[PDB]
Amino acid sequence: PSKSISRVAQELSKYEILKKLDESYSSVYLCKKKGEHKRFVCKIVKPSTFNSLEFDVHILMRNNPNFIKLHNFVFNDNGESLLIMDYVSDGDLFDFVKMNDTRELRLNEAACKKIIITLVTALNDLHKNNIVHNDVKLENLLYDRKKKRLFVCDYGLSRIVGTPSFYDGTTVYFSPEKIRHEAYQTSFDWWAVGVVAYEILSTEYPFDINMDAIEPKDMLPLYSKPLPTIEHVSKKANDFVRRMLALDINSRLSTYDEIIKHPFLCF
Amino acid sequence: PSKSISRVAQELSKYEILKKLDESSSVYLCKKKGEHKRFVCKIVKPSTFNSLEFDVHILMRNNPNFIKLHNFVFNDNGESLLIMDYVSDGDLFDFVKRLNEAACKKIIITLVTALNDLHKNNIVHNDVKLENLLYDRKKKRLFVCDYGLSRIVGTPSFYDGTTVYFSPEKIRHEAYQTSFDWWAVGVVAYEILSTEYPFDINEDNEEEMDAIEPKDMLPLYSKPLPTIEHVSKKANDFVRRMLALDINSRLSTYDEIIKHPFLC
Ligand SMILES: Nc1ncnc2c1ncn2[C@@H]1O[C@H](COP(=O)(O)O)[C@@H](O)[C@H]1O
Ligand SMILES: Nc1ncnc2c1ncn2[C@@H]1O[C@H](COP(=O)(O)O)[C@@H](O)[C@H]1O
Repeated sequence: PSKSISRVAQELSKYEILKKLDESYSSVYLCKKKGEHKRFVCKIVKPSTFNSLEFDVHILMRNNPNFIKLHNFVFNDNGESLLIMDYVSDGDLFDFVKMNDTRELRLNEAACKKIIITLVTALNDLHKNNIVHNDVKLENLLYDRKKKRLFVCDYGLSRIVGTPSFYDGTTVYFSPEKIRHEAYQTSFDWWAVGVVAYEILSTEYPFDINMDAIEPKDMLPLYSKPLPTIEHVSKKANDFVRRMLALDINSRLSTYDEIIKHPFLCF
Repeated sequence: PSKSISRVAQELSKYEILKKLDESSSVYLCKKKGEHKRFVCKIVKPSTFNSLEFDVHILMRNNPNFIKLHNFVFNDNGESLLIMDYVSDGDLFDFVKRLNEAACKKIIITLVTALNDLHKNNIVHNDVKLENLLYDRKKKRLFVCDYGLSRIVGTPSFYDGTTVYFSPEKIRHEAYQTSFDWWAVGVVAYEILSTEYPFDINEDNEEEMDAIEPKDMLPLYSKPLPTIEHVSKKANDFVRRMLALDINSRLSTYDEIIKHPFLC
């Protein structure tokens, strides 16, 4: 009606920037409507860098409590594009394993079990759409010890199942198959889940590294070495991460059903 | 900073609605301040937008046979907007209601190539038809349009789109797959080469085309395809194999299709 256009300019003119939240293709800011309380997150993406599938993940998972609702989104071919989303938490799983722990953050085995069940279930829900998250890692799993609610975030590297893969994302989370340029598949996400599970359970990275120069093929020798036992977690928890990170996919929990039926995740 | 919001709002404020484009989602012709180039602004109803429509636009940005998207505004509690190129005042349907074989061969090669490029993303258009193929008669240029029913390969299917373009496999509720698009291409190819619908129903009787159930298409595919009189034997062989009921007798893949003598 031509009021829509100016309403878009009117609505998205209410938002005011409070701070920069992140540390690049994108930058994330704390936002707020003038005179209104609720805090949002406004993500500004550079021109000619947007992964259109990031929009789909928000929409497809709108009704899943472990994904982040998208309130507004403006894409411009010849400029910046905006995503205005909920602010869900100040913390993430990396905060609970990092070396600088001034706030006495810890995740015991029970907390890891619950997080992993939620993560696996949430990623499975996404996978029903034949989309993979493709950058699952501690920094993209928001969590705080008051809500204790897990939010999967940053769908900017999401991909359609079956398409040719390339070396996007974080190398040290690459599955053997992604290193070998196999098509995007759910097993990519499940391997990253395995690394996350090892990290929150042990507070250490599974494989033998200290790193800007680490390359995908450098990971393969490391995957061939024994996975260290996590000393102070259960035998079931150890058996879980071993089978999550088996080099041979034919010995690995590489599917939803395999993962969710393992003793560790059962009660 | 906040300057980015101002600029983002500013860019979209340059567009002005000129007129609506139907007597029938609503599509409008739009103009931009400082451009003679026209655009198409498509306002989609809240709650019913297929997110993948946006992806097809973006993924096919550099393909000349898809429509370029310039802006997209989404509001979870409002109306969403797509601002895209205005490419043509008509489509292959309007244009068929006298294409010679050579002209049809070019259109088919272009369409098959364009759709193959889309299929590299494991996306299927899923509503290929004459009315969704815009055609600039001046430049003989083809544009695939209306990605509102696009789907990802391997997801379960339902009876969306246009029944009379449904493949045997879509009628049988197989998962979405490239062959859905290729069957529709076969119908398009038959239509432009012959000016007629291949199967034994009155395509000018609207009520009947709209009412026919998917299951009732399958007996029609059993019948032999009428020969197209004044086109090549190669052309006739092409449409015959594009629309073979038995998929083992059908050109159901890009490599199969593009290697047929008619397209060589
Ligand atoms: N919905 C959100 N709510 C709260 N913090 C967020 C949110 N999204 C991103 N952040 C923070 O901003 C950082 C960079 O954004 P991103 O990588 O896109 O998640 C994240 O690692 C979080 O620290
Ligand atoms: N770029 C365009 N140029 C001219 N007519 C269009 C254009 N886009 C859409 N239309 C008309 O609007 C319908 C649907 O809009 P669309 O979203 O572009 O598929 C088409 O089937 C045409 O009738």
